Amino acid sequence: TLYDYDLLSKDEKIGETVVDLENRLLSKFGARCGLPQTYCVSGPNQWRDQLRPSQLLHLFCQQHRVKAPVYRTDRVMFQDKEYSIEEIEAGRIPNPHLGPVEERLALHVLQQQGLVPEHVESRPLYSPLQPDIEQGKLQMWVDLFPKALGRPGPPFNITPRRARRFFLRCIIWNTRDVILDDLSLTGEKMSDIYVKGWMIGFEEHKQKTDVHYRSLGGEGNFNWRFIFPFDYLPAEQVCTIAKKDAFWRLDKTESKIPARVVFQIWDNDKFSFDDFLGSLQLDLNRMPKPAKTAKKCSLDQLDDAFHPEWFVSLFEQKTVKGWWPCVAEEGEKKILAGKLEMTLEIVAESEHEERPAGQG
Amino acid sequence: PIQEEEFIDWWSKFFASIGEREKCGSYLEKDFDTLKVYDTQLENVEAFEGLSDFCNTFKLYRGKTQEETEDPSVIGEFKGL
Repeated sequence: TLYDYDLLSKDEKIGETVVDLENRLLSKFGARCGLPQTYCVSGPNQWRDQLRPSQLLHLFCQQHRVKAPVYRTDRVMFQDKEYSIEEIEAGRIPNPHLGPVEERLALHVLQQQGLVPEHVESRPLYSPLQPDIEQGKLQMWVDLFPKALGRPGPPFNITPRRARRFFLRCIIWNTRDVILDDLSLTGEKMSDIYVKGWMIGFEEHKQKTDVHYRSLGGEGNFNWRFIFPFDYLPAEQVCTIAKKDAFWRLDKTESKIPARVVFQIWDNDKFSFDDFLGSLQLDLNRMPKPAKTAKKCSLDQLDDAFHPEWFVSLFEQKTVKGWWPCVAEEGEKKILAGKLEMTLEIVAESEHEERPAGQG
Repeated sequence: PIQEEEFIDWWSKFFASIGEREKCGSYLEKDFDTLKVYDTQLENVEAFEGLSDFCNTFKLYRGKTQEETEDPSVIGEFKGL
């Protein structure tokens, strides 16, 4: 039974259901448990066997009056038909998780039976006051692990995917080769040049580097790091927002946005007027790999529309660092408007606190 | 703690199986089994005859065929063939 456990209300029952376990205890089919096509020893494709596979196949096949693939010879017979691993791998995506010969064949031959594959049921939630009326649905499934023989392998790993706070490290390594539109009339180059930026949803956390003084080449290095704990889910690869106004959920933020990212950033020269020389506007959630050379500083690389290619994980990298272009603050124009060298990475998928320790 | 699980794990399979736009990750490229959905017990699936082959369900009652005064109430459940 499901109940509504609020702090500001009574926990009235949301749903009711009754399950008869007998049908699962003595079922020969084995369809009662999730049965994935892929073989592994851990995860969604993990192997489940109380006994060595040659014994389970023997006992299972006796129940269904079929012949187990007990042979491991050049021509293994299953139900009087040719059986092999090559005929199993064929027609399938290559399996990085393929394990021991006896166990992998046992899973794959079991897949030749008319059994229910790995599944998630969505069950009706019936109220005690309205037993035939659903007040919602719940996604789940049930696996049985009989102790009658041996000890069946482990339950599938369903470690939840909820709200995350990715440790984005906006590290500014330098200011160099500064492009100015506000020029002096003396021929001497000078401006109040500093770097500013932030991640979407963190406008109140906007941060900037300090001002360089008595420096014409932009000499100096702050090495400042700005943290913007944005939400995201690698399982979905969807752009989401942390510090959500959706108070109703502590779960992962989800919303629909246009396929672009826009920031509200302006130059503010303390000794002049706002110079619209450029601003930093990057999409972290669908970010392309960083440039490692200044040779990428050209017109062909300014197109965000032409680089959706990296719908990939950058979370396997110990760092995601390199060059990115600035854009004139008149919208996401395909123009080079200043250059910045910085670190911008999504790493909390596997290393949230440990990876950042290498720098600070 | 397996790094590969981002692309080969249950939850990535779950979201990709649902088919939500821009929320399936790259799991779609792994040729994974689409998850099946049932609104009732899997044991109620006709493919297995309701899993009543080893034992079916019967009930006993307290009523009588000889007289009208006995109350045909439900007593309990029996499993067998």
